[PDB]
Amino acid sequence: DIVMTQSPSSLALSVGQKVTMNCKSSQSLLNSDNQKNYLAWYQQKPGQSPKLLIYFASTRESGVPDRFMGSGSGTDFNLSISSVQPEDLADYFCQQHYSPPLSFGAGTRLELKRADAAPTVSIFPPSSEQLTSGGASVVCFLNNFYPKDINVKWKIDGSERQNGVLNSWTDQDSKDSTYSMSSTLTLTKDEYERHNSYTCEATHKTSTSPIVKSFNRN
Amino acid sequence: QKCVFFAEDVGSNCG
Amino acid sequence: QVQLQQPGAELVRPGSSVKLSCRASGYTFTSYWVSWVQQRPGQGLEWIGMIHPSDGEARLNQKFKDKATLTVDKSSTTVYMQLSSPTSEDSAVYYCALFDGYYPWFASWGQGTLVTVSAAKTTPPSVYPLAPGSMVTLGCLVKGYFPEPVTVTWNSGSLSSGVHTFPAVLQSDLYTLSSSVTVPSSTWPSETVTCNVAHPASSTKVDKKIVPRD
Ligand SMILES: [Cl-]
Ligand code: NA
Repeated sequence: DIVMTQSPSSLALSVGQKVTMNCKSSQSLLNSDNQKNYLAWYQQKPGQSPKLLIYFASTRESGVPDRFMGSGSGTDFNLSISSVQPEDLADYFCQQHYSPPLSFGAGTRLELKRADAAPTVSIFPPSSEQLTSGGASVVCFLNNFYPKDINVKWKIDGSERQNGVLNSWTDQDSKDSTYSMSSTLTLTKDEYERHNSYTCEATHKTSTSPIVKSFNRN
Repeated sequence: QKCVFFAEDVGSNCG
Repeated sequence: QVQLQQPGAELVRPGSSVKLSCRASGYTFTSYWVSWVQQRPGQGLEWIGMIHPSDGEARLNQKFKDKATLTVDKSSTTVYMQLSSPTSEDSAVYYCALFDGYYPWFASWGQGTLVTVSAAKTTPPSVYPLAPGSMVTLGCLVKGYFPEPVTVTWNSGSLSSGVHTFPAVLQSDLYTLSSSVTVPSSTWPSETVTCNVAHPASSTKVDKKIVPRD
C-alpha cells in the first residue's frame, strides 16, 4: 500500500496570506506513459463531506477558485493558496489515485490567527447530588485560550493522575477565535474521600509558570 | 467499464 | 446533477450487524463504481472498498476484508455496506463516494452517515450543578444520557456569552457533557444562575440552580 504523509498538521494564518501544505508519498505517483502525477486534494469544512479541489496534482475541478494551486512531482507535492479567505479555513487531505487501495493523508488544518489569550482555569468539586450516587466527578475548565497548544495535568495530594481523565475540546470560536477545553476526572466516592487536595494544572504560552487551580475537601 | 484509470490496477484482472 | 443520498445517523448495537444505505441518482447507476469511505472522529479518510452495480462485483481494501460486505439493489439504485460484529471502534462517519467518471478520485460524496455503536437504550441525563471551590465560572455536568443530542442553556438564554458547551464523550455506552458559564462576581452568588438541560429523546427538560457551598 502507498502511504501518504501530510505536514504540517495545522496552520494558523491571517486572511490574505499565502499558505503551503506538503504531501509526501511512499513511492512515486508519476506515470511515465503520460508524465502525470496521480494525486488529488480535498477540502472538508466542519460537519461537511469532502470536496474535490485538485486532481493530477495540478488540475482544478471545475468551479474551484484559481487561488488554489497544486504542485509537485514524484513523491513530493504541495497545495498552496495565494490569498486565504475565511471560507478556506478547513481541513485538507491529499489522496494518491495511482493504484488501489486508494489512500489518503492524515490531513492539514487551517485556522485563523490572533493574539495570545491566557486560559481562564476553573476547578469544581463533585456535587452532593452525585456523591449520593457513589460517583465523584471533578471538573476543570480552561476557557478562551490561544493558541491551542496546551498541557493539562491532574494532581491528587501532590502526585499526578492520568487514568480516569476524559478531555473535550471546542472548535476555534466563531467570535473571538479562541479555544476552550474541558477535563473531567471521574473517581469512586470511596476513592475521592481518600484524598483532600485536588489540583488542575495548565502549561500555556501566555504563562512562564503553570496555571494551578486546586481545592481541599476541607 | 470496470477497469478504472489507475496507473497500475494492482490485484485486478484488468491487465 | 449526481446525488448520493445517505441517512444522517445510524444506531447499531455491539455484535449486531448494520446495513448502511446510499441511494444514487443523476447518472447511469449500472456503469460506475460506488466506494465507501470511513472517517473516525478526528482521524483522516480510509478507503473501505467499492461495488459495481452492473453485476454487484466488489473490491475491498484488505484491511476491511472481514469487516465489510457490499451489496446492491438495482431496483432502487441503492448500494449498501454492512458491518459485521461491530464494536465502539467502528463508531465513525461512513461516506459513499463516486469516481470522476472512470478516474479513481472522488468528485461526488454523500453527506455521510454517523454510526454510533452502543447497546444502551434511551436514557435520561443526570444533571449536576458545579459550584467552584473578578469573573466567576459555573458549570453543569450532564452525565449518563443516550442518545445525542442534548440542549444546555443558562437562565433560559439570557446568558449566551460566557457560555461554553462542550462536545459529549462516549464512555460506557453513555454520553457525558459539561457546560460552563462565566459571569461577573457581583452576579453570583448574589443572583440566581440556572442551567436548563433538555433531552428531547427522553422528552425531559430539567433546571438545576447553582447554589453556593458554605
Ligand atoms: Cl437518475
Ligand atoms: Na468509487
